[PDB]
Amino acid sequence: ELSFGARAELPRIHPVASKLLRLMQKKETNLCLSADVSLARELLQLADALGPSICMLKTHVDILNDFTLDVMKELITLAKCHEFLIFEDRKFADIGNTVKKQYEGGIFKIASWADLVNAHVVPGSGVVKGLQEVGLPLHRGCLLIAEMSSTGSLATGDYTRAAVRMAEEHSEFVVGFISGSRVSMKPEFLHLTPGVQLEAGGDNLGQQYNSPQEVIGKRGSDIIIVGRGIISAADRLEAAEMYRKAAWEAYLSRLG
Amino acid sequence: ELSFGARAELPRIHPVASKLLRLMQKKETNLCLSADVSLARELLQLADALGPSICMLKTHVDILNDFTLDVMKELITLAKCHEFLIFEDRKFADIGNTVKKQYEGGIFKIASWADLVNAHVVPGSGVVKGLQEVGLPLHRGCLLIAEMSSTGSLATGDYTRAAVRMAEEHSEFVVGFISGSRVSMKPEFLHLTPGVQLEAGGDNLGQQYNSPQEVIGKRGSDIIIVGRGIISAADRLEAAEMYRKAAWEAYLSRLG
Ligand SMILES: O=c1cnn([C@@H]2O[C@H](COP(=O)(O)O)[C@@H](O)[C@H]2O)c(=O)[nH]1
Ligand SMILES: O=c1cnn([C@@H]2O[C@H](COP(=O)(O)O)[C@@H](O)[C@H]2O)c(=O)[nH]1
Ligand code: PRO
Ligand code: PRO
Ligand code: PRO
Ligand code: PRO
Repeated sequence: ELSFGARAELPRIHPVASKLLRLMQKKETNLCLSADVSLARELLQLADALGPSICMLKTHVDILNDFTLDVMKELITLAKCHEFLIFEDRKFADIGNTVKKQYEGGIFKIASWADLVNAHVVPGSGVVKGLQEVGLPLHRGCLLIAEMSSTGSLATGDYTRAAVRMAEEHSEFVVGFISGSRVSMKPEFLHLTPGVQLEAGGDNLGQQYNSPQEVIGKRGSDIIIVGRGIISAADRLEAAEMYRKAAWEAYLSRLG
Repeated sequence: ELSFGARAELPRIHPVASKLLRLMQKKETNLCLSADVSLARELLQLADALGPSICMLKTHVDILNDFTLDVMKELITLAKCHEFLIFEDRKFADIGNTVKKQYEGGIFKIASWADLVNAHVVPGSGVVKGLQEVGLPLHRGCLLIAEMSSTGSLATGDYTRAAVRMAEEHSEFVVGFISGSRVSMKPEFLHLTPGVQLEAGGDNLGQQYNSPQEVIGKRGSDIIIVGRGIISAADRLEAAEMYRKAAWEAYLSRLG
């Protein structure tokens, strides 16, 4: 096993993955904030205050009540300042011809501001081929959804294996996975894991939690994605620091 | 097998399914236009001209360059005038807590104007439970994606069976399927089939076509979803009429 900083230099590394791994190493953070808020001002105030603590900020811009492209310009300023990537959690999941338009166009123009997006693999590899027609020229990366943290997830078994093959066959655009554990043996691929809280439990709509120590340390993932464990806390900066320290130490202990 | 008009009266029919089946019977149409355009004016001019020929208009509002809620008000006026349902093809595919916000909120406020939406079943039944928290109070319906028409689709076998069970267990909100064929034996559920053209072939991003006669007549589906076979034709009204007549006659011949 290689450090994040060494993985950033692997021959086949994608440039977006390399940038991410280098800032993870520099800042001692493998935390992705899931900025699940409906107000632009709250999104930007969280990005500014928590920026030093995170490697990545994950958006759902289709839940912002006051989205504009100017908001995303301001988010990019903060991402550049504090050094984190922007990941729009759009879960593209249509045929290739449709997802290319959903990625480039409409009101959101996702490809213009998102370093990373993700896709479900259920449509077959055309979903990746459609996204990459927009994302390759714009030097973007994509994450494939190999597993989900929710109760009754069908992203298991042969479905998960199909995601790894699709990633490993589109490695010029696909930089890794959303997964609950390491699913690829290739160190060039990132593993990002949602369904993370310090305490046991879940929500009332199928979300299930595991700890940073479990998912980074035992399950071999790279990055934790944390929403409500931070966002619902009173002091979101201290909460982010607790999650950062948990994920970072779990990584160091597994690296040995 | 029952006619559309008789299915509209089944004991367990959902009100949105009943409204749809009654207007299908009245208008002799089982065609859903896939209005895959980027301009509001083109969307509205297609809705007005083709409204009499269709049972449903399927949107991707995240591809409109000039989306506003006023555009959707104008679309509703046309839907009421010509008698068709509005189906936003959003393919919700997140955990329940996230999809409820994506359905109700953000810029699009999908639940405020869409009679129907669809969901992938990959997250497990929490995706339906989250949508239904918004959609049940608003008297909306949902379609579950049981199959996809694209090359390499993983919506097969046990995945398709899981979609049918999830639909049949959330029948107060789920009104049917996106599928390539009949997948439920319960006549209360609608089957809508994309990947339809009169001529053989596909696109260069994994789309595959079958004919209206094949999918309605042989494969037992209810409604054809047609995008480019209409949208790319010079005369979209004549193209819509050719698809309507094809799908309607295939239905009548199987009913016998
Ligand atoms: O398998 C999952 C589970 N959750 N999420 C996303 O990660 C965040 C989890 O939020 P939470 O920490 O508040 O539960 C939410 O934005 C959710 O859409 C995923 O991408 N995949
Ligand atoms: O399995 C599929 C295939 N296509 N679509 C959608 O139906 C339309 C198919 O368009 P087409 O007729 O132009 O190929 C597009 O909007 C596409 O997103 C689905 O919902 N499911
Ligand atoms: O010096 C560094 O940060 C990188 C890490 C691995 C080797 N070079
Ligand atoms: O299970 C619960 O409800 C709380 C909230 C998530 C962590 N523990
Ligand atoms: O009269 C009608 O239109 C409906 C159809 C089935 C029986 N009643
Ligand atoms: O296969 C093709 O390219 C054309 C367009 C769809 C139907 N036939």
